[PDB]
Amino acid sequence: RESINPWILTGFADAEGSFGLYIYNRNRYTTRLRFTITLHNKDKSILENIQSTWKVGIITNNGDNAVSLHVSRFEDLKVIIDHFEKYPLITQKLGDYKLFKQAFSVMENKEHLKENGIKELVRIKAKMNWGLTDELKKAFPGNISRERPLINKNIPNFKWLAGFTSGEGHFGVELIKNSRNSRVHVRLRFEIAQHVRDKNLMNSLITYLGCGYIYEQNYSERSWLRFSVSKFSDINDKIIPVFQENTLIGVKLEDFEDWCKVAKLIEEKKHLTESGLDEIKKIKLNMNKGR
DNA sequence: GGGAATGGCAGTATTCATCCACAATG
DNA sequence: CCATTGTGGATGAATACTGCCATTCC
Ligand SMILES: [Ca+2]
Ligand SMILES: [Ca+2]
Repeated sequence: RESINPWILTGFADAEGSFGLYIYNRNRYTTRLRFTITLHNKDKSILENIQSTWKVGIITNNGDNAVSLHVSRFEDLKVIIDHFEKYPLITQKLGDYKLFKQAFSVMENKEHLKENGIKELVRIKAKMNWGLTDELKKAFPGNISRERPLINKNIPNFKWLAGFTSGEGHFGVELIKNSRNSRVHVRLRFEIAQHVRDKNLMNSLITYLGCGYIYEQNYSERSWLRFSVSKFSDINDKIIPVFQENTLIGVKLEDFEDWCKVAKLIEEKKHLTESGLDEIKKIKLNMNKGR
């Protein structure tokens, strides 16, 4: 139950944190400010480590297979705000944080208890996440601006990347089938997935790491990006050294370790033998979704 | 003591992680 | 022919994010 490096924490928050402002009609209006991280059960240790680092927030069972860290206590939200002022987000979520902070200022002056303050908060919430609800849209009609200044920041350091990869990353051992034979070959893959809205950040991964490609997929109004590396030299020389030096967190750390085992076997060309390929096929079976 | 704050979850939509096919390349 | 590398395909659930009653407290 250790504590997490602050920049790793910011990286993970950029990946899977959420800043919320919630307004519902009571009988007037109730207003709540909340930071939330929702993860699969297997990574409850992450939430505990985050909790151990901030000394705020509650950890709750969320359904059958998920757990959540909730921070709603107003005094405790100060702790969060101060962290992200010293170690700032760099994805578009930073915009949500800014609005989160602006709403915090309104409530600190107790102005959410007056009608004029509510109208300010509604304007803020309109630009946050999924925006206003239909209750709010009906109660406050017209086109409330959803527009928001676009965030354009570089990756601060590798500690941030390790936190962000701990959330959005993928370390895969792939068995390549061909058509004229039945023997399979091994290929290692590193991937990072993200919505198109952070296209500039994703493209910078190529330069920042020194390898890889950016691919886009599109399904109706759905689209996302994929930073992808396959060339073994780059994976062995440019990806593995980075995460060995900057440690991952959660279950995905164990995936990276098994990933490196396979890489060492490929490096020693033991994967072209049959005792080696067998051990690799075993390691593949028990990592990622197989674990 | 009534409402404001916070706890304590369950719910919903999708942005992710993931396993995979097949073509291209030397 | 073999081994590596490239370009995404396609999936479904782990996320992001939200809704609301219960409890605290002041
Ligand atoms: Ca994310
Ligand atoms: Ca994740």
